[PDB]
Amino acid sequence: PNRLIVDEAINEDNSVVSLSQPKMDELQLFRGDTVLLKGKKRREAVCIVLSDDTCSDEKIRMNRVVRNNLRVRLGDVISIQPCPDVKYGKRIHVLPIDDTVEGITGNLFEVYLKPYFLEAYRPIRKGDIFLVRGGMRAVEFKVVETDPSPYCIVAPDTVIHCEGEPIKREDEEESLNEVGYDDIGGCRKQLAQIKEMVELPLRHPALFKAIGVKPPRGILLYGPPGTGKTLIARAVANETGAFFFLINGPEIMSKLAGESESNLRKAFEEAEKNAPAIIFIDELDAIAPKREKTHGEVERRIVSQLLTLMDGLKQRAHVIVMAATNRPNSIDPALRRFGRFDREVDIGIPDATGRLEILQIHTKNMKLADDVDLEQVANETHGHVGADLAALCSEAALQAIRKKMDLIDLEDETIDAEVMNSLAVTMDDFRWALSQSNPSALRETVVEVPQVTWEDIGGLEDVKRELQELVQYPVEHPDKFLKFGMTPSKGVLFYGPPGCGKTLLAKAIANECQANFISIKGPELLTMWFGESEANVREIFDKARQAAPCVLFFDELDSIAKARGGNIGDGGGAADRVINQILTEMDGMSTKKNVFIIGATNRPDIIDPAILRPGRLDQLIYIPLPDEKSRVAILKANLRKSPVAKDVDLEFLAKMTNGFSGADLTEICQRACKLAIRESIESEIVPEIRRDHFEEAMRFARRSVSDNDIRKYEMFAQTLQ
Amino acid sequence: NGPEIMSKLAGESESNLRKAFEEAEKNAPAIIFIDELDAIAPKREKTHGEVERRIVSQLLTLMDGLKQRAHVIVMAATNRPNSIDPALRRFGRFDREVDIGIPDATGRLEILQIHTKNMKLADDVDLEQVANETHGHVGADLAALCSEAALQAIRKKMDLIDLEDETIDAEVMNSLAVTMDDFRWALSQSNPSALRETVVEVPQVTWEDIGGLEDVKRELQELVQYPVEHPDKFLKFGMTPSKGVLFYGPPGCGKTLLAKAIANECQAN
Amino acid sequence: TNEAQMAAAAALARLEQKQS
Ligand SMILES: Nc1ncnc2c1ncn2[C@@H]1O[C@H](COP(=O)(O)OP(=O)(O)O)[C@@H](O)[C@H]1O
Ligand SMILES: Nc1ncnc2c1ncn2[C@@H]1O[C@H](COP(=O)(O)OP(=O)(O)O)[C@@H](O)[C@H]1O
Ligand SMILES: Nc1ncnc2c1ncn2[C@@H]1O[C@H](COP(=O)(O)OP(=O)(O)O)[C@@H](O)[C@H]1O
Repeated sequence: PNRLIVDEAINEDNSVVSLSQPKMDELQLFRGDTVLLKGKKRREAVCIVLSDDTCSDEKIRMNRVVRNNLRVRLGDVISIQPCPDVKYGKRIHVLPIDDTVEGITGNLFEVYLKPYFLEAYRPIRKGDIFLVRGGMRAVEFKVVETDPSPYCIVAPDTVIHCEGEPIKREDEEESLNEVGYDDIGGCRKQLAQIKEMVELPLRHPALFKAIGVKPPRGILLYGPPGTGKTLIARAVANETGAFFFLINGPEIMSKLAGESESNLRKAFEEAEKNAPAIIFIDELDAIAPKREKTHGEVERRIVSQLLTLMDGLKQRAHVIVMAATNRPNSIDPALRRFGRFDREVDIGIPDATGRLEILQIHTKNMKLADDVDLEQVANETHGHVGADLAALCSEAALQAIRKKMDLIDLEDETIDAEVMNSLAVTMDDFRWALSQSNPSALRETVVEVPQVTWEDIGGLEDVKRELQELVQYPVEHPDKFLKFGMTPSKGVLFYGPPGCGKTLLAKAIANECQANFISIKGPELLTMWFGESEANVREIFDKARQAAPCVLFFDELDSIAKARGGNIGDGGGAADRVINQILTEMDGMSTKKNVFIIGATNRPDIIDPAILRPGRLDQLIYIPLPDEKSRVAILKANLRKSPVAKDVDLEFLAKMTNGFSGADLTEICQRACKLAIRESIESEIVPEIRRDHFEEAMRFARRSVSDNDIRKYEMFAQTLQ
Repeated sequence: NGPEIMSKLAGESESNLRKAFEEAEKNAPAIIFIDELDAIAPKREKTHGEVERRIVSQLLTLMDGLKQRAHVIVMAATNRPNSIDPALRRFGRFDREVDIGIPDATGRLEILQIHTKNMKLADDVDLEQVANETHGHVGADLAALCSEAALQAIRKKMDLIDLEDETIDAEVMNSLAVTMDDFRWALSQSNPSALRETVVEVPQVTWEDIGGLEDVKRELQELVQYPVEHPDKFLKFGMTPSKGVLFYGPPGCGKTLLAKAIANECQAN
Repeated sequence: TNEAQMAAAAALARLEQKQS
């Protein structure tokens, strides 16, 4: 009783933990009460209990600062007790730790400690270490003297001393700036999967000796460079306490035959001697490239040596080997066989939310101006990875320190802390950094939950409901499908005129379902066909399997048929190299992976009919041109980005644009906007888009689908009944 | 195993391979198992190095030496018989071979039952439904599935009771049950290793699954079953058995089910 | 007690200021 499992917290406050209500009732404490935490090696900490909707009953959520002072690690268990006799102090003495005060000088109390303690009412105990961020530094302090004991609340009316030399860090405590889990931004789902595999073998080895269950022995991380593969490996070892050893392909390859194998063996021997231990092998494809792809004897030998050492992990107790590669298929296939590196985690590229998190992490120490908008940056930084977002934060700080601080700074060892704390980075500083940086992963597909909602699609109310039944119902009501022997469809194909929102339909359902959206476009299907590299289709479906739950959207299914001449072309059939691989992968994909495949084409008469057979995209939805009320909704949605005059009659315009698609209604909106810009510019040689601008646009905009094509689309939909 | 032999330097790999055969004779009767055979003796056209050619020749001579090394049988494991030096399959040596392949739905259930012998399963756990869902999985995948399901039960109950010590109480393990929710979770985290291969098994389609075509069903029995149920009648009257049949007509009328149904009744792959 | 709720009020203010 009164024992809780230590886990991560969302509230980063140095004096707060979060409990689930059933434990607050068992301990007979209320929200805001002070408790004491009993850790390891006769160490304790004082904190305030709050609550949230994420903590489980058996867990206690705390940050790194509390775990460090308690000398506990994630996965351990501590005792908790109320202490209602807590009172405020009158005097405290807090001094910085030398390990974190570097490059700065001045009145550290006024810069850090006073903002930290003043009106903050924080519970502290003698000997506590806590971190205060600011001035582009992260400085931690120790409590060395208090009049009350052993703990008190620091009130705004207390006297805070800070006199004496900086204190050297003790061997019983770790630095709070050491790489941990709180330094990792995006790919939090991937980190959770790793923790599930790694925490128990290292934190609770007794479980795997006493219980007949096999541990993981290796994890392969893959994705573009700079995504956090090497950051995770270090953070895991530091959080769990395992001895960390670093291996990298180039360094091993820099050694002569016999030296490279000996050094690789020593790395494994050291991990066992210091077990529990984690070995990280970077550039796995460089140290162990596919043997069948190299004629060199030494390179084939080092692959055999690594495979032997990996198999030896059945004897080396409590040793886990992690590795990083750019592509999961660029390494010798033997490494990925059962055992060795049979478990893999897809790191990929951080999504818009993760990219913001990364920008926030690398600015925690930075002062940001009120005009700084890191969410807008995260949305614009397409193709960027964590290494690029960190570079953007540093480069933006370079402009802030050059523009303002360079006229304050000296050519000396340290800079005043007072002026650094007031150094705000502006929006123009991040914009400059964005123009100077170049995304390291712009060609690779970014897979994420889309931000398109149903409110972004004009009309199609019935199709929206149909997608919900196709994607959500099979898993929200599985007992009804079993009761009536219904086989859920594996996917749906959209057909009809262009410019009716087929792309948004697939994104909107992926968004509401909180599923990742994978977008395959014509150019990718054509590249595989033309280059005789249809094998890459397997990698596309493999992304869907790893990204699940997800929606796998194949756009422009006719892109190859049109590239083959479309209506005339050659004398052959609709089958080709790429569609054959796609159809094969579709048949090999089970609905149990929570992957739903959506197709779209504007020319269904020239696609391989096989894709419409049962087991494939056997659900067909016709998307006609928007009707009268839908066209109005489209015009209103498209104009949400511009000022529009009250005299603009969007219903009248929609009534005239009877043959226009949603894309053609956009052309009208864009033309009316450009006409408003033209007149506005001329007036200086206007504040809003007037009716005259839309009426003038009506004389330039045209429907993209001719009357002959509209009838063909309707007759095709009629033919399919 | 391949890596253990191939990682050794010229002269060391051959000596170690020879010692393995010497020990098998000294301790005869003995069995030598060579895993990842294609790593030591790949098809000759795939390797040109002097070291790789010599170690292959050393294996070939050691295999031939088994005429004198009485009571020693050498078994080897490969992924494909066509990825290894064809010389190994000459009379003697590795002339006999057995296709292990992958388990079918019945075999997968048997594997799950074996790897759950020590597991306490809840009443909601049904390994037959799992075996039907685990398409493309091999025994090593089903073993991983059982392990992952056990880990979920451990996290939920073993950490919940707060048992942290050098040993684990047997009474706690006695009450530690693995529910179907833990298997479903493990299935989501498991990834079949044999999903790329063709699955060959006796189909579950029977004649009751096909509506109509009563005469076609009998015709398949005459073509497929009678040649082996009454082989003396085919010889007696000088019949030449047919090697196959083609179906034609509108699509979606049961052509596939007909082929499966006859394979099922005669229990053929 | 009251000194504990005073610490809680300050912790809640810091948390809500960051969330908003
Ligand atoms: N996913 C991520 N989350 C947070 N920071 C990241 C992430 N990926 C990279 N970074 C940051 O970018 C830099 C990556 O450099 P490094 O650790 O050497 O990794 P790499 O292997 O990409 O060179 C570090 O400053 C790290 O903090
Ligand atoms: N019903 C609609 N609601 C909102 N926007 C639409 C609608 N129809 C078309 N659009 C706009 O037109 C553009 C083209 O849509 P898309 O599905 O890409 O057509 P296609 O696939 O034929 O090129 C989309 O980016 C979308 O913004
Ligand atoms: N005679 C029949 N009785 C029952 N079901 C049938 C019959 N003919 C076709 N079907 C149904 O139609 C589907 C397609 O049949 P199949 O033989 O696979 O087509 P094909 O042989 O042309 O590929 C089957 O899944 C089956 O359920």
